[PDB]
Amino acid sequence: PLIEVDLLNPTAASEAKAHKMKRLVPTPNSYF
Amino acid sequence: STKDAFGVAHIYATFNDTFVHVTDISGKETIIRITGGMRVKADRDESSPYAAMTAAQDVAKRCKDLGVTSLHIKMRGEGGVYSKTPGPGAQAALRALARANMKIGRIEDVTPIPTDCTKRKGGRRGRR
Amino acid sequence: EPFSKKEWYNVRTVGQIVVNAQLGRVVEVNLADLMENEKFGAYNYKFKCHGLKLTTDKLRSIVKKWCTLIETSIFCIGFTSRKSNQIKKTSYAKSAQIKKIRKIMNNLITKEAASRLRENKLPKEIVACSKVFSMDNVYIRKVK
Amino acid sequence: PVIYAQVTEILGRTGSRGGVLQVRCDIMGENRQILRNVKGPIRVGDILTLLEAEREARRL
Amino acid sequence: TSKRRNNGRSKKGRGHTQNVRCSHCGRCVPKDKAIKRYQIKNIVEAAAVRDISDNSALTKYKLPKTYMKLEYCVSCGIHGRVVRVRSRTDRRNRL
Amino acid sequence: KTLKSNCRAMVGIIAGGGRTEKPILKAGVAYRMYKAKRTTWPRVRGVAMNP
RNA sequence: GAUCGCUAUAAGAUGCACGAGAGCGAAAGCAUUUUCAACUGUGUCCAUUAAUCAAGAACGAAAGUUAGGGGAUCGAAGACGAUCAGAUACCGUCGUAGUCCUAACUAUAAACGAUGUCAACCAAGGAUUGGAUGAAAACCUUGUUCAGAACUUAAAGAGAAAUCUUGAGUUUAUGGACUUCAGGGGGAGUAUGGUCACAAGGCUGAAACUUAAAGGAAUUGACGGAAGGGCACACCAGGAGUGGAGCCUGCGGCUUAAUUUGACUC
Repeated sequence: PLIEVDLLNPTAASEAKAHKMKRLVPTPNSYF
Repeated sequence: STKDAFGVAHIYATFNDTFVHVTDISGKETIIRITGGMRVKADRDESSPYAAMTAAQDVAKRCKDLGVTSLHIKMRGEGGVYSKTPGPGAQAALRALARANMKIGRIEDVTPIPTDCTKRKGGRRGRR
Repeated sequence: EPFSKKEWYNVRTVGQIVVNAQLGRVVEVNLADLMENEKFGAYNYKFKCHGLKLTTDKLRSIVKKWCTLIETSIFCIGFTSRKSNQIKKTSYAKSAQIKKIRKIMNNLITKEAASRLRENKLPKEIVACSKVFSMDNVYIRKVK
Repeated sequence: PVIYAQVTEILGRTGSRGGVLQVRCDIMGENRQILRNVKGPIRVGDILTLLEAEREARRL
Repeated sequence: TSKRRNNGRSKKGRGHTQNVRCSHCGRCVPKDKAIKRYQIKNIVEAAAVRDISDNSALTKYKLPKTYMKLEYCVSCGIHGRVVRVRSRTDRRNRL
Repeated sequence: KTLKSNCRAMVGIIAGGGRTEKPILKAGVAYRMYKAKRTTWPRVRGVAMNP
């Protein structure tokens, strides 16, 4: 986006909204 | 003749002619049918409102004589594959009939729209 | 006098027919005249000396531009509808949701009709289909 | 057997060139509005005479 | 080059749309390229609507309305004054 | 044609349909076709005849 | 005994309204109800199996060919009737091939988004189709996110400009990978050669010669038997008339030694 944000460290709220493969470290959304 | 009775009127007025056709309720047996071109002496004046106005007036006279004091109007235009809009004399006929002290019952549109149509005259490029 | 040979007959009596008595005659009468009320004005009935048909005005006055036309066969037609809180312009049902409607659109009708209108009931009963898609206008347009 | 009429308003001029007035008469006999095509000078106040009020000369 | 961005028609993701017949000249025109107008008109015009009510055998009869959808082509859509030629920067108006 | 209603009529089409769609190619095949018919096959034209 | 009105019968074709800058399909295309492709979900499996592709092959609108069935509507050829100076055309009426199904051919289109296929980055905003995840208790309102057809703005980037932004941007600051095509305009997609097709024709396909332009986007003007808005004795309602008669005068023509000459729609 035009409004640049810090991406080396992401916010905890913004990580949970991104696609599971588009995070800084892709992690599954499944439990158990 | 008879006492007061209810009939129907099938006014078929296209861009070239005007039919004023009144039967009984069953629609099988007619009473009088006066056409727009019945009362004119020019082929271009068959669709004029005056030609249809005069035709409607004489239909009421014969309908009065038989005691048909009311009519169910079923108004139609040549809407098979061609223009669905009734011609100029279609509305004039209905006004003239009701002006002759004729009780006017149901008014319905019986222009047959094509559920599924066949080819239409003109070709691809239409009437140039 | 070409009409001197005609003797009028009769058929609530809702009208008279002229003959020359022969009478596969078919007569159409508006339901409002038959039931002496103006609430059933958008209907027609046919009798043979037969059937019913939705009037042309009411058939064309219930078709909306931005809905889904659901029709089955006793012919029945219904339309999807908007909502009080709905915002989007288009309210269309999927092909699978229509089959759920059609699996009860006439199936409900054939259930009671075979077991056994002019009041309300079955036309409005089949609208509650509502559990699968909102529906407002349901009519039985023609019976053969 | 001639029925007069009273003009109420003027709707403009028609008939190719300007020689025909479309006015909206009313019949004082029974207060029945009629729209007629008129030739000549007309104002709202003036009245008119018609030998046929049965034709509504709307001109489509 | 391109006088219009959508080439006059209104199809984007489909390669074919069934033809329809123009209501005036009967010219085969595509479904989207056609000019669609929906007409609502009472069978009895306003100059005669009150004439029926003076002599009507019924009591509370409401006159119905005619429901016809007209499709025109460009050749007689413009000629019929349904649509007109618009300015270059006024062409984008879509309301 | 108008017929009385008591006439009998077997329902269906007759078998062996589409027989003539095959082109008789030779003279011999056309000669063997008249094996169980009259005697009219080799037909000499009127204009190839004496007066 | 037409047109018109009610009721019945059979086949042919069609699939309105719902029908949308909506959906599916590699393209062609797909519209009455009662085998395959894709997206999403996925702490399932293999491990480079991948992209583009000469040769080669499938599908390929409409018309067209061959043989059957069908042949209702429309209708190349054709026949009349109009219009015109002529009309062999537009307008009206009739009508063979065809339009429909089957089987086998043909393989061309403005087969168009005139924009090859795959891949990375890419400003702001509304709205739509199909899923997944929360609140609001199948449908409706709202949040996050993946795929899809599109749209609005741009003072930015590109371009010769129109315009493009889900590129026609990241290009003289020139190189991500691959295939095809083009070299001024005619001759000309013509001839010859080869090959395919029952045929019409398709695919490959030059030269001799000729010529200073052909062409692309926008500006002004003019023009429109294009539209919108106004105006004029331009016209409508009229008056006077001219044109008709004799005569004055000017012009052309004839005549003559000369019949002097400029001007020729407003």
